[PDB]
Formats: sequence, structure tokens, C-alpha cells
Amino acid sequence: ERSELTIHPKEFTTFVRNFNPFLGATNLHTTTDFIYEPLVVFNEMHGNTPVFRLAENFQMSDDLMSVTFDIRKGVKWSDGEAFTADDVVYSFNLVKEKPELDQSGINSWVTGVEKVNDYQVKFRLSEANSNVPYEIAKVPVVPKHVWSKVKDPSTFTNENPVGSGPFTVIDTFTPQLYIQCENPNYWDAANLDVDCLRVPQIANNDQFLGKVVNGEMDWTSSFVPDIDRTYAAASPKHHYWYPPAGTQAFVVNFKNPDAAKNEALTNVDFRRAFSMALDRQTIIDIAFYGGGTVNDFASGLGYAFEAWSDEKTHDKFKAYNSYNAEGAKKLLAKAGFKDVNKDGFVDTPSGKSFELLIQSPNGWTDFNNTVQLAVEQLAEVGIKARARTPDFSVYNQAMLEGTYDVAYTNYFHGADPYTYWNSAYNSALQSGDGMPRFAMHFYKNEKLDGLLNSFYKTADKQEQLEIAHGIQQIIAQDQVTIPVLSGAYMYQYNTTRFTGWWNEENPKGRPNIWAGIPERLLHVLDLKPVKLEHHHH
Ligand SMILES: CC(=O)N[C@@H]1[C@@H](O)[C@H](O[C@@H]2O[C@H](CO)[C@@H](O[C@@H]3O[C@H](CO)[C@@H](O)[C@H](O)[C@H]3NC(C)=O)[C@H](O)[C@H]2NC(C)=O)[C@@H](CO)O[C@@H]1O
Ligand SMILES: [Ca+2]
Ligand SMILES: [Ca+2]
Ligand SMILES: [Cl-]
Ligand SMILES: [Cl-]
Ligand SMILES: [Cl-]
Ligand SMILES: [Mg+2]
Ligand SMILES: [Mg+2]
Ligand SMILES: [Mg+2]
Repeated sequence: ERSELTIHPKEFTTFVRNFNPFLGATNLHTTTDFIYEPLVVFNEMHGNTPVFRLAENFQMSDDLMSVTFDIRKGVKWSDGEAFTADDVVYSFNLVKEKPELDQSGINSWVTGVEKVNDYQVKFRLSEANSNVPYEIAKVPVVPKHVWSKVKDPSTFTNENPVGSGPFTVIDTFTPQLYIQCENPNYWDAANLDVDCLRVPQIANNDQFLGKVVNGEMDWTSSFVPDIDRTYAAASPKHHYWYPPAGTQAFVVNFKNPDAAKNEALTNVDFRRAFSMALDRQTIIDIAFYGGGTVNDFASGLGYAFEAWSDEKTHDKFKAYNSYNAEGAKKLLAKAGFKDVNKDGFVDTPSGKSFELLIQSPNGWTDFNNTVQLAVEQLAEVGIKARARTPDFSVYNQAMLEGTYDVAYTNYFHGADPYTYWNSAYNSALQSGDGMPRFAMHFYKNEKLDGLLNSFYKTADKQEQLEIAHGIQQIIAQDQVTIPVLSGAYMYQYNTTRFTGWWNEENPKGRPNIWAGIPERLLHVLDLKPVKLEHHHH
């Protein structure tokens, strides 16, 4: 009687009812896009082509110091009230007044928002930035007529959401399953053929594997080991498409509170020897079953941005980011990391023993295995390390608070190098209660920040390329992180119950179901239920 699409955007041990789009640490990951539709979805796989949703147009000013957005008329909230400029203006003012709700750093860019009329908003910028409509689209727009009356938006759980997107009705909710049904007032209802999102609680990759192999899922983006043998071979309806994704690296804490570990981690010779100890292709072969590409760029750029790469820089530092056990041992010796207590593990120049604790998230088994391989490879050059696999929130918090030693992490990936470099190295993103982990190495370089903040400042493509080369040089020469590989956008789909999926023959955009992939809105608008085959009673 209704089509239910079973999706898996995020692992949870238990579902807590939270649909606050600003509360990324604690909300459910079907809130953004599916409850709160964006102004615009930029199709990152297709050159950031803008797909207009609740806005029908935007227009930048002469000098890139402002931009105006035109709001689509006739759009209703799920309670029947009108979607207008009022809501956009309020949402941005809310994030400005309460910066712990800024999860992107939008406050650094937008100094003010002004209602031009009921269907146009103007944004004033702190600085010139041709990329700011992209930034603006990241901010959730919530209904002012509801949220302005809310006690405290920063602690509002929003259990009965009023939304603009396709699925706003909470049909069923249990700690282990919830079902999110069609917005009865959805502006783009004629384009939508899925009735409900069905979201089961899955805690880790182990629990996932059993369910996906058994055909219990429709749309997922989890790591699956030996995928051809385990999942694809199980049914002719089991499909996948793994387009290339972003950089993954070992990130070291430059502000480690332990004296010995700080001494090691802040030493560029040590970071380079660490990096040379790793066998990146073996990590890809074993931990990812071949699903990745070696990243031997000291700057972490990766091979998917060859038009952008300064090949002289890449070549200069590539040796430090290539498997070379003997080279690593020789460098540790030259630097003065000498074993002075006969245990085969190097000690710091001041003579102190230490063991690096390397963390990755609990249940992210491909990363867990990567870390364990690295532990073994590090031991072969005399670097003592051991693995920890803390709960994601604990993992995350340790990075935010700077209490970790080394962490393995992936990064956002975009149509140009700025998505990675800015999110991973801009020191402004090292502070703020809404900030993610990505820049939390606490390396700070003012010249680097300056180049990043200038990337979209001139409409001059050659200058922008020179800025990129400058960024690449700084990060490479300082071996700020230890890049390992370029990963994949894991994505599995089931044709048993639905058709219309994006895939290698229909590569319309990033196909993943994770929150933070706004294209998943466009994707679900393409899916159509299948007439089930008849069976007993
Ligand atoms: C609050 C919010 O919207 N946060 C978004 C954040 O969750 C997104 O980060 C992605 O989250 C998914 C889910 O945890 C990550 O997918 C996992 O990758 C592991 C490593 O390969 C696999 O072992 C897991 O199987 C897989 N889990 C699932 C359920 O698919 C994904 O790696 C992660 N990406 C990054 C980068 O952190 C981001 C990006 O979409 O957006 C929001 O920040
Ligand atoms: Ca209103
Ligand atoms: Ca020793
Ligand atoms: Cl509801
Ligand atoms: Cl496919
Ligand atoms: Cl490089
Ligand atoms: Mg269950
Ligand atoms: Mg419809
Ligand atoms: Mg459609």
C-alpha cells in the first residue's frame, strides 16, 4: 500500500528522537535534506552544477562582497504555512547569534542577512568569496513561526518536525527503528514516488554485513568486505557503484599534552619517517580489498587533482610518502630518535620512551584494520604504537579537545582541492563548538590560512592555481599529516523493491545516503517502487 525505502545513513546503538538540523553531534541523519530541504543542491560530481530547490536563483554582486537569493514562491512547510525569506533570514541570524550551531564556519563569511522582500534575501560578506553560495546552501533553513518560539534552539530536540523536504512525518519511532513518511504539503510531490524512509538501527560494520548480504537493505553506503563474494554473489539484485572519494590520512596532534609524545609528533623528521614506514598499497589491498588509490602527496592532494598539482612539489616530497622501511630507519637515526633502553623501539631525542596511541572509530572496520596494519608496519622501523577503536563520539571529542595522539580519518572531498585543504588545514576551524574533527591537528600557519582565505577572492583562474600551488608547498614541506590513500564513495543498492538508481551507467551524482551528501535528495527523487512478485497466502 505504501513504498518503504530502507536506508542506512549513520550507525547508532540506539535512536534518540532528535531532528534538530543544527545539532550534528546528536541528531538523526535523515534531518538535513529529507526534512529540511536546501536552497540549492550543488552537484559536486558534475562540476558543482547548481540544482535549484527552495531557491530558484541567486546572484552575486560585482565585487563578490554580497549575494542575493531568490526564493521559490508557492512552497509550503509541512504544516501548510508559507516558506518565505523570513525563514532564511531567521535561520542565518540564529546561527550568527548562536555560533555553536555553526557547523561549517559560515559565520566567518556572512556578516549580515537582509530581507529584500518576501521572496529575496541578501547576504553581506566579510570578505570576497565567489564560492559563498555553496557555503550558504549548507545552512539549514527552519520555519521561523515554529523555531522563534522555541525555548533554546541549541537544546531543542525538535521531536515533531515541521519541514520543507520530502519526508517530514514521523510514522513509527522506536529505539531500533523509525519510519519517516511523505510531507503532505511537499512542493515537489509530483516528482516523488517514494512514500517513506525506513531507518533501522545498525551499530557497526559487522551488524551491517549480515543485513545487507541478506537483502534486507535498499540504499546504503557502508564498508563491505570482499563485496563481490559476500554481497554481490548472494543475489542478482545486489548492486554497487564506488565512485572515487577523498583523502584519508593519519593526523597527528601537534598539541599533545604528553612531553615525550609531543616531542615526537611535532618533529617533521619523525612525521616523515612515520610516513615512510607505511605500505600504502598493502593497506589498500588488505583493509579495503583493493578499493582505493595510493596517495603519496605530502600535501594530501591525491591523484584526482592532477590539473591542480605542482608536480615539482609532489616530486620533491613523494619519497617521504612512499614505502621505504630502510629510509625510515635511517631518518630516525639521523634525526636522533635512538633506542636507549634495549627494547627495539626508538626513544625521543631527550631519551624518553613513548608509545603512540592511534585511534579510529568503533565499528568502522576498514579504518580499524588500516590502523592495525600501520601499527605492524611502524613496529618494523622501531616506532612503538598500538590501536584504539573508540566510539565515534569519544574519537571525535578526543580530537576536538586535543587529547589524542594519532587518528586515522577521511575527509570531505569536492570538485576542487579547496574542500579538502580548507576543511583539513584552516586553523579557524580548530575552534568553535560546532566544528568537526578535520582540522584538529592544531598545526597553525598564518601564511597558509591567508592562501586558503584567498582561494575564491579573485576571479582569476591562473592566480587561483598559483594559490593552490602555494598551499601545496606549505603543507608538503611541513608534512603536516600523513596521507595514506584516496578512498571511494561506498554505495550499495538493491533492485528488489526499487528502480531508478544512480550507478556507473547512470552516474547522475554522488550516490551515497550519508548526511552531508545533499545530492541524496535528488537521488531519492529518481527512485520508483517495483511491483513485487507474488507469493504465498
Ligand atoms: C551530523 C552530520 O550530518 N554528519 C555528517 C557525517 O556523518 C558524514 O560523515 C560520514 O559519515 C558516514 C557514517 O558514519 C561515514 O561512513 C562510514 O565510513 C566508514 C569508513 O569507511 C565505514 O566503515 C562505515 O561503514 C560507514 N558507515 C555508514 C553507516 O555508511 C563516512 O565515512 C563519513 N564521512 C566522513 C568524511 O567523515 C559527513 C560526510 O558525508 O557529512 C556530515 O558531516
Ligand atoms: Ca512565516
Ligand atoms: Ca626504546
Ligand atoms: Cl511528526
Ligand atoms: Cl551498478
Ligand atoms: Cl604534494
Ligand atoms: Mg534490529
Ligand atoms: Mg508524488
Ligand atoms: Mg522523479
